[PDB]
Amino acid sequence: YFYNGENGEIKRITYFSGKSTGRRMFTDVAGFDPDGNLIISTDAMQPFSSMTCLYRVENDGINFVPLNLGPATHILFADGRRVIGRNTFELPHWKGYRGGTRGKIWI
Amino acid sequence: MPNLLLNPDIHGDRIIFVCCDDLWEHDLKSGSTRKIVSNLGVINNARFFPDGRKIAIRVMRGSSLNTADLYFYNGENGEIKRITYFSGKSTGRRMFTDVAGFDPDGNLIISTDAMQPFSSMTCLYRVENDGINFVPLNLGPATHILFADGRRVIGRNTFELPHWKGYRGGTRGKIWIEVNSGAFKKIVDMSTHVSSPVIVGHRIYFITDIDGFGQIYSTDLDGKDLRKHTSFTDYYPRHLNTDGRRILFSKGGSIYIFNPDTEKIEKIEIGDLESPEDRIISIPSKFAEDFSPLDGDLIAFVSRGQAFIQDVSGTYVLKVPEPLRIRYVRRGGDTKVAFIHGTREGDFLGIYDYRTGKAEKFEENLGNVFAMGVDRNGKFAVVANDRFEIMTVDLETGKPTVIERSREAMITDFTISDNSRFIAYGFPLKHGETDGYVMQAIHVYDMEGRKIFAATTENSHDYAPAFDADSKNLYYLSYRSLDPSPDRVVLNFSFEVVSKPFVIPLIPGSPNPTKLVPRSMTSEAGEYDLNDMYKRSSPINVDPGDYRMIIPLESSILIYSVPVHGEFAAYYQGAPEKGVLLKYDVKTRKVTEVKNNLTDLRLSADRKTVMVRKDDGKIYTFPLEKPEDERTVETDKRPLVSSIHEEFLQMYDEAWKLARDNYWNEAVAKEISERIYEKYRNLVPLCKTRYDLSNVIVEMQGEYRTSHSYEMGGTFTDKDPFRSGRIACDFKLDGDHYVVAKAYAGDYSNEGEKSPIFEYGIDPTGYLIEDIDGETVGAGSNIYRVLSEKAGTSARIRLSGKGGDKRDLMIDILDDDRFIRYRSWVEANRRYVHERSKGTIGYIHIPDMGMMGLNEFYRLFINESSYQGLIVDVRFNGGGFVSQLIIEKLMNKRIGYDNPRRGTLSPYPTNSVRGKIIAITNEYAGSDGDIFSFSFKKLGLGKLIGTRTWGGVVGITPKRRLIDGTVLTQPEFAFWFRDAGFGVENYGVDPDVEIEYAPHDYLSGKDPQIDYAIDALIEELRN
Ligand SMILES: N=C(N)NCCC[C@H](NC(=O)C(=O)[C@@H](CC1CCCCC1)NC(=O)OCc1ccccc1)C(=O)N[C@@H](CCC(=O)O)C(=O)N[C@@H](CC1CCCCC1)C(=O)O
Repeated sequence: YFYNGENGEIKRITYFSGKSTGRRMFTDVAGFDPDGNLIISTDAMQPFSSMTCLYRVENDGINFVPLNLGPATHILFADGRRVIGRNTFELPHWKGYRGGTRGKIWI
Repeated sequence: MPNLLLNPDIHGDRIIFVCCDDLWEHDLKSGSTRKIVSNLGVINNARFFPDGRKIAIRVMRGSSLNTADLYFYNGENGEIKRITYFSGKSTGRRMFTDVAGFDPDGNLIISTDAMQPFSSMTCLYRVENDGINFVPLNLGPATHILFADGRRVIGRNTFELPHWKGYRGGTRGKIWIEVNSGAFKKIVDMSTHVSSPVIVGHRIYFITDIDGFGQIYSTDLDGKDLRKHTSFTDYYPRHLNTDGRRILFSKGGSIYIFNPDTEKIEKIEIGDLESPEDRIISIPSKFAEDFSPLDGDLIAFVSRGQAFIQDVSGTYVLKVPEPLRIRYVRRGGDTKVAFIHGTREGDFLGIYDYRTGKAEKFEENLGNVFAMGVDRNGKFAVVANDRFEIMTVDLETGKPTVIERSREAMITDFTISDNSRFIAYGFPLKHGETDGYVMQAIHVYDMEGRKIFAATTENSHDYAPAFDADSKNLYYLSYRSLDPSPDRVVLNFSFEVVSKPFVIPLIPGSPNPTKLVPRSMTSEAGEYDLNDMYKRSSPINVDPGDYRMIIPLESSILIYSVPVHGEFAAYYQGAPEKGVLLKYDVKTRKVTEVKNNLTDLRLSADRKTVMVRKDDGKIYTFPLEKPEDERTVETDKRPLVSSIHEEFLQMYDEAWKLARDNYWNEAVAKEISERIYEKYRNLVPLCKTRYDLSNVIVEMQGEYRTSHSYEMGGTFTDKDPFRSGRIACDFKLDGDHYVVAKAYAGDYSNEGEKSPIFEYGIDPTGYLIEDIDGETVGAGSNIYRVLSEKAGTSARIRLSGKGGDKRDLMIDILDDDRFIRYRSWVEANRRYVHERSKGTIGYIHIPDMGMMGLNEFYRLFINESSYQGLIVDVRFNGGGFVSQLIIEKLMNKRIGYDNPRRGTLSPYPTNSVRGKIIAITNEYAGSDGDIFSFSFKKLGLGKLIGTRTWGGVVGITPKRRLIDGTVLTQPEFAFWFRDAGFGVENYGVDPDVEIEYAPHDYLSGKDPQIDYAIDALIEELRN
């Protein structure tokens, strides 16, 4: 949903009904592109839940443009460069995790 | 766009108010606004405590905001807590169970009728321990309570009356004040209504429209030195509140401040606060109506102004492509359907084809349609409007053609012959202009020749016409088989089962088919002839009863019957009428039951499909041939989609249109309507919630400055109604245990008239309540909340009486105990009157002029009518329409007696009062209550004692709802009294002898009105 502190307006942007659990709260905000557009991360239109692919939100949810960057949890922009966070969500249920799904950052 | 702000309160620089049904706070200093409490339901009042820390809040729950209770908010820790579990009943104009004020110690004083017999009895109570105990102030009904110099100021009926601007009736706001350190004096009693009183310094500020518009006034603690402080013209100011320095209020959706010292008023700048999602989802069934069977086993229906074509399953659903307000939908072809589209200008006929998609929409205005049918051949349609016209609209061209016009009521009961040549319908008529009854005669219009024929005579009520497949006979029903049924309580008789079916052969010489006249012994083959057909009428050998529909078939007749029943639930609770589908075999002449538990029925075109509604509220469909195979119609599979603002604009325009089209005085309407439309329409867009819209609509209704402009029903919240656990007892917190202060009971042998505890053979009075359902209640556990949590079930209650009297019972925890309190009160007054009059005066009380009034009146009349004197108490009488029936009995003069060889005298008439009668009435008796009071005087049945009555006598009979189900009312029936005209409206009735009931009279515990009545009668009984 979008909240506008200017007029107190609230509005639903996605109707993907993304599936989520305690440790995989998927379908969330990924980051914002240089133009100030919201980039979300969801697996709603994917075969596997782990495939939380990146999309650019347009017209308050009218259309979604895929960034085709693969599964990602965070997306940041530095000097026109794309920073990508893979599986970079919190893992409170497993402190000291050192397995293969551990968070990693590409650039 | 901004919001609609309202009902504010102030405390220094902080200002709390309502927006989108939630509670907000604004800081005058910083200029910041924030929501401090939400999701509690609909909040309409918030009051700052003295320390400005806590806040008493009133919230409404239940779909139509029929329930209310109070909550405490603590801005210190953000704590929220429910204080009352009274589940006070409330309506739009009587939002009772609210904050009354604060005593000098800083304690909250509330006003509620929760533990009273009448809703108007909003008595004052001091809240203790967050709702653990409630101490009565015994000051009588009050809306506001203020304290000045140790003196008590009392506001009676001082709540806002937006729905009735310029009100000058007997229930108008008035202010009393204490003077003799215990006595009260009325100090503010203007000709018009006074509301929202407050005190700043040593002056009382309030609102009134004595000058034609709402303004803020003030006077001293003596109701003297009247001053006018404002000169508004845009909207009426409301909800005055203060902190001792400045006055706060709202108007036209904005919040203002008034500084008494400066006499300057300023608007607070708050700006946009909240704008929720506009596109909303609804449950089709909740607002569904006009369910109808189509071809190919399909279903059509209307809901929230939308229309749909679906399969019974509700799996394949099509929405008709048409803007808001589709009043009706009717089968018009294999894949075509006709509909009535409503707009601000009126109603229009439209056609749609759910196969091709085409959907033309005619322009010919039909007026306000209330009935619509289409011929079986799909060429024309028949329509009825509020102009009392019946017409045929060409389904091709669109041109309407009026057939006939009634001058009494609408022609909504009609049918078209299968060969599309005849149109039969009930035609309301009257022999005389000032006739008391409206007759109805069936008429038959012939498309060829274009002439109207009379199917029946005009001496009773003929209805439910129906043609047979071959179009050779016209069957119908009528209430002509007169036979009285005896009344089991009162000497009386009425026509209960006088409905019987009849038939008329369209070909002279042809006999009544149900008669089974051998074909070989008759010579039909004649030709159509509708002349003098009412002479060929013939009854069908079916026992009388109460039939609503007759369906002729090949070798049987289907008849919809309604068994005789009481009207109480239907008149108040609105419960639907239970019917059953009967079958009459023409051959065997035997009758059987095809289906029961019906509350509505519709038949398809081909007479093969049946669609009904049962008492469980669900819609069903079964083939007429095999009624054993019925299916349930589902419509909640696909959500209902709409836009709040578009619906709101739609709803406003209709409320406004109804108010104008139904106002009793046509002349005034044209001016009033056109003058208020724009002003209030500009506030609609500020409305984000249902309640918001309500605030705007009611204010525009008040513009008609008349009574009976109400708003009932509709969906304001998805919150469940507040619950309250009752066992007909009054609790008093004494020490650390709750004690039973009072145990209510009226007639022990009657039903539902006593605390459920009595069934165990003990009077709970004086007893201590240890625990309920194993849980301890007392200084720590709120008994009310506990009870509330058991409402509707039986719980174990440990009791303790004098000595070691220990009880352990499974008491029924009632959801409500008002009636019990009421009957207890009546029986109490009855005893009092008997005792004080030394057994020479009777007592009766009429709670209203509806079904309950009838019950209560005869309940006592049969035992109190034969005393030397009689007191007919009509205080708090909410009206209805049976006053005339009551006056009729009281009118009877005893002129003889019957002497039996063995037994006692029998008076003639039986329903005759034996001696002198005196009537008691107050400012809470209105409508038929006003009528009764005025009539009692005029006819000189006795003296009228009390206080001027309500003053609203313009009847209402709603016939249209809002897409959200709201039921608006419009004063459509102006009551004209001989030698007084409409004078009673906006004034009420003056009693021969006025007897106030001051706050000190309640403190003393004396009923000055009933006492005067007794004494007065005793004096008249000396002759
Ligand atoms: N059919 C029903 N199920 N309900 C209808 C009852 C409505 C009612 N009014 C009254 O008794 C009036 O006296 C009347 C009186 C007149 C005047 C002229 C012509 C005809 C009748 N009657 C009336 O409105 O109804 C019927 C009628 C209409 C057209 C033609 C013939 C009969 C009335 O509501 N009264 C106020 C009276 C207040 C007062 O006494 O000061 C009231 O607010 N009563 C309740 C709340 C309500 C509101 C609506 C319905 C039920 C209860 C209260 O808070 O005390």
